[PDB]
Amino acid sequence: KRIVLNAFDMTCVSHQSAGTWRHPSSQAARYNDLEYWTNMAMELERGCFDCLFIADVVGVYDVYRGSAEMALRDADQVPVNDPFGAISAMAAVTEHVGFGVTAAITFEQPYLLARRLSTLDHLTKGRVAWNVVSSYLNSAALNIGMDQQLAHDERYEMADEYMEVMYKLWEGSWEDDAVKRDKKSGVFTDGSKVHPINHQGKYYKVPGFHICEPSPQRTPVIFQAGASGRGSKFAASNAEGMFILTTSVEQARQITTDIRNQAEAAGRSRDSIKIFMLLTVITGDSDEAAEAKYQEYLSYANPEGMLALYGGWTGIDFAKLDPDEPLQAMENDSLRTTLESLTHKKWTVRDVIRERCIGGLGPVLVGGPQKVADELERWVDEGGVDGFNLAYAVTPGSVTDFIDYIVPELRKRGRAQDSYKPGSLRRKLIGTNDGRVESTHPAAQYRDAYVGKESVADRTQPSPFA
Repeated sequence: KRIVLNAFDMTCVSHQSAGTWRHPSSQAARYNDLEYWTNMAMELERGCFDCLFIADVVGVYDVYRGSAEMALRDADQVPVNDPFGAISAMAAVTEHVGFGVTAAITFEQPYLLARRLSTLDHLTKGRVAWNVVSSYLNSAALNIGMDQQLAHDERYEMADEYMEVMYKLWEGSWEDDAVKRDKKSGVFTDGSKVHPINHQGKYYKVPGFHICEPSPQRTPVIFQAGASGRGSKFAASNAEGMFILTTSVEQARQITTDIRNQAEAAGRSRDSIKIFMLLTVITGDSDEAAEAKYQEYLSYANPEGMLALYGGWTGIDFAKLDPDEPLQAMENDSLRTTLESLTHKKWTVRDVIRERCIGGLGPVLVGGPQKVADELERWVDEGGVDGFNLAYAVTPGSVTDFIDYIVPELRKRGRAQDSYKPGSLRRKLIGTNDGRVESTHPAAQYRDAYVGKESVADRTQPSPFA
């Protein structure tokens, strides 16, 4: 069973690690240079990585110390550029790697997001994934605006209808044989095979038809973050790739068993969702070299940068806490228990935060090729995940080191591909032969669902000019 390898990045400087952009090897500060992204995409194909997963936010981390100042000083997800920006340049110099693009449903109308994602599916020729998020950082709401007549109790009913609209536009609005592109007959599209979706739900009214012709995948690969409670049903119904945060192999066994139970509960197969976990790998020729590289990175750590990120991630303002108390005495159950699973307690909170300047809230794996490859196989086979969203401490070295030191060992163990399967990203990852959604995927119910329903031609009046 092949391990899926993804690079996790974001159009910003400090993503999952604080202060390590200061390292002489890091080009994190080039997030705003086109050459960083095109070099990254080409380097991913040298190692046959499946996908570049680009995160995004539109709010700032202003919880720690009550301001965004510490986040600005260590560039902790600010500044952040639009992750759609460099996709076409990266697709131009690559053939096979996919691009996961994060876009929130909170602020952008579905009709317009549908066109922006369809446009990327055209230009990349079927290599885009949509990471579906619901923005949560508070300054985004304040700076962009949210409609206050919407009950947040109903966010997932809202999110369901949002996706319904997207799936109708992408799958149902144009039939497969609408487009003719026929220079001799002069018919570009047959308007009797284009259909207004006539959507009118509780939250969205979209009467018209999609303004884009069918793209190679139609619906981009759906990526979603793992979630609990009500959000776990939303994720299990729609996700083709699910991005999870797990801190131990033991906890992963339950998370991935639960997700695949929820997939079946939604009418899908246990293997319909590919599960990717956050992981940071520091490696080298030996365990000793990997460890010295780890400590070298940590010497650049900015603990106040990781406290800004923690503040936004958990809501806890560490300026209210005590740096010298031991971890085991931390008040908050949820963070104390996750920090304890992440470290190997009697160390002060200060000592833990410094170590956590690499890895964020995800596990960190340090070792030479054997120890690293061993644990990667343990997460996949024992933990039940399908692969990894590999976060960086330094970039691009984190990806380059993985390719140089780990990929040859994974290939020798038969776990990593040494060439690409042809076709769309969905064909590569999910395996449908046409690169379209599985018939059990909720998008598939709009496929051909407007055949014989109202078309654009149905409204055409006579004309003396005809």
